[PDB]
Amino acid sequence: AVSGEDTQDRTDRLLLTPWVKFLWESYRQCLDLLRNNSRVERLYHDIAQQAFKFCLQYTRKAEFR
Amino acid sequence: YDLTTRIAHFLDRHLVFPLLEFLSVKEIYNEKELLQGKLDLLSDTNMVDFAMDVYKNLYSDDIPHALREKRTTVVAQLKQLQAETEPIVKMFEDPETTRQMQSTRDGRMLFDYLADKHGFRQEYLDTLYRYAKFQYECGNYSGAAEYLYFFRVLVPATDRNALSSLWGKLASEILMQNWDAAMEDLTRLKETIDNNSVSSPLQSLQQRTWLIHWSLFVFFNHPKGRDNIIDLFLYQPQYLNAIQTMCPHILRYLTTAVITNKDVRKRRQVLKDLVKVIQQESYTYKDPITEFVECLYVNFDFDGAQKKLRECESVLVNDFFLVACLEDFIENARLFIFETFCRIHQCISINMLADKLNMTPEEAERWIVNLIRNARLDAKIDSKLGHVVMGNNAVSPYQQVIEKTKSLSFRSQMLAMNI
Amino acid sequence: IMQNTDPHSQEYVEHLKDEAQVCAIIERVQRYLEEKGTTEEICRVYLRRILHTYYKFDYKAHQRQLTPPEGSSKSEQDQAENEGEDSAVLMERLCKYIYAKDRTDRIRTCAILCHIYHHALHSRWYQARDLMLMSHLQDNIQHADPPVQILYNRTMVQLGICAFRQGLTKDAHNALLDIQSSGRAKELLGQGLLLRSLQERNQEQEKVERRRQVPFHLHINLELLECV
Repeated sequence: AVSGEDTQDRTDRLLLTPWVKFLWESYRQCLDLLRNNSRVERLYHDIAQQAFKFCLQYTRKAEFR
Repeated sequence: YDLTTRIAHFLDRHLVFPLLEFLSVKEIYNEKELLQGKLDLLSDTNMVDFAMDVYKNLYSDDIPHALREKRTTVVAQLKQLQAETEPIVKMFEDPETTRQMQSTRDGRMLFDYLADKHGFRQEYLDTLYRYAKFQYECGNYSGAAEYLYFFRVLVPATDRNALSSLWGKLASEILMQNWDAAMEDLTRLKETIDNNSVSSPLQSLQQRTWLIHWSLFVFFNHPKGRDNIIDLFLYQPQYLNAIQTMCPHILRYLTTAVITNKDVRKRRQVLKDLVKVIQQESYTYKDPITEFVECLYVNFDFDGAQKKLRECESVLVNDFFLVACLEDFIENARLFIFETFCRIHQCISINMLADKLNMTPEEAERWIVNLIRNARLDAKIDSKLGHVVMGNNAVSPYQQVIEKTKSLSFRSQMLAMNI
Repeated sequence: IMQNTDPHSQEYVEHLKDEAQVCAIIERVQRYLEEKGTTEEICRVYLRRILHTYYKFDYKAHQRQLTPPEGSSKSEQDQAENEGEDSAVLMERLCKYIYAKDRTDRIRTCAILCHIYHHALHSRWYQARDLMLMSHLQDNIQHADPPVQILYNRTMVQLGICAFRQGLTKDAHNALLDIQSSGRAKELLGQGLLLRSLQERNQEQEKVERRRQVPFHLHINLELLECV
């Protein structure tokens, strides 16, 4: 009880957190190497707005990066 | 302390003679009596403090301790039991032994004269061996024990015997009320414990408790020895780093010896190093009087302070422990707080003061006028009210630096100006 | 076992269910014992006994003292357990004479720095500073190795936290300022980063210390420490 957290995070780290890291890594891989206007065509802006919505829906820690 | 890493293995196993039993199941106020639960143990037998007790509240529990002593005089013990109307039929062994001591004595007493007569060392040292053997058997030959340790204290095993003998002498000669002979051991035991034989924690602590008792009976104004016990070893509330030791009076009588004989400028060194340290933290949980005397004082309470200070002085006058200075504490316990309360004050009533300490306002007035005569406060009486007024705001501290900060530089530039 | 599962997960709590069972084994080494009596060198099993009670926290230490003291059963079958923290002073004192058999300073000095942590939580704050400032061990544990130094730094922070819990802000500041003189608290827990400045250049020694550090549930909280 000096250092133990309440049980909600304890079940969601068992079953959910690998998937929120997979969504972060999935948005982070394509909007760097490929999708942005470092070239000249396929507009990224439909996707670029969604990562901030994801920080509010799931976990705020991704916004700083 | 650095010795206390050693004391922490032994865990209070001191070499007491009486084995923890005392005048048990007591009626009246306990922090007074609890000292005969540390003395009457580390200090061996302490029988004048049995005889003291009955005069305030009757006991028959002094009697079991009063069976068990011989070096005061064997037969004084043999009467106090008979006086309590006790059959003790088989007292046939002290008449056997203490008689046959007279038969043994007629040898040593003869050898003793003839040796100090000749001035011949060998006949005196074989006597000293025969006689330092003997003078632990009975102390009623008090002049013989006094003559024995007069010429030579260096016996065939020196410091080992000398310590238990000068201690047995410092103990017995206080019980004889031979205060001059105890004042001889005041000189000799304090050196013998400093020039220590082994420094074992079981005895090093007990030897520092034995430093109390030559100051304690106050026949010839001995409390000046406060100045000795602060110099002979480093400052401690109890001179034993084992916190299972507790004397209340060592600090009360130190507080008496500081204030009643020396200037109050000398008392806040004690308020730090003797009224706050690790032994004294345990002490502050326990003793009512000596707590009120300083904790209320240093907090600069005045209301609860000078009331509960005045309440201590009811428990002081109940003291039948022998001291000369019990009343100069009662005096100074009112003086010392008053100076400090009035130190930063605006306006105190002589009438409020006189209601508290239960004096008339005239007495309180001449008392205050004498506190101002002594120049322990700069104050002035509003005579119309009977209120007394301190009022230094002392503004403009600027000028204090200004003379010297140039008078330094003007005479110190002369240095570099020379050559 | 307990160092090698993620503490932020269900499996850690499922593995704490053995921490009573190790005590149920070593507590049995008392009623059934033949070695030479209890006092030759078997007394190791009741240093191993206190190594599962020395840390146990303020709430748990008062389960027989403020949580109803009179309500529980009182037979000799129960009183062996109801001795509780009195066993933690019985096992401070009785066998110091037998532990004085060992010349190894790096074993001899360690016990007192676990023992103070008993008094600090199970009794008054003074009784912790007592057994500390009797003992003067800092220069000795600077000659001793890091797994003994863990107990010195761990106990000294409690002498400051208990000072704040009594309200004496000066002696709280005096004790806590030593540990708070540098950002070292994560490396004093044994869990530092291989890089966090331009300094860090060791690698041979790091895997020795990752094998030599304290388990998760015995960590005192760092946000609490910094707030205190």
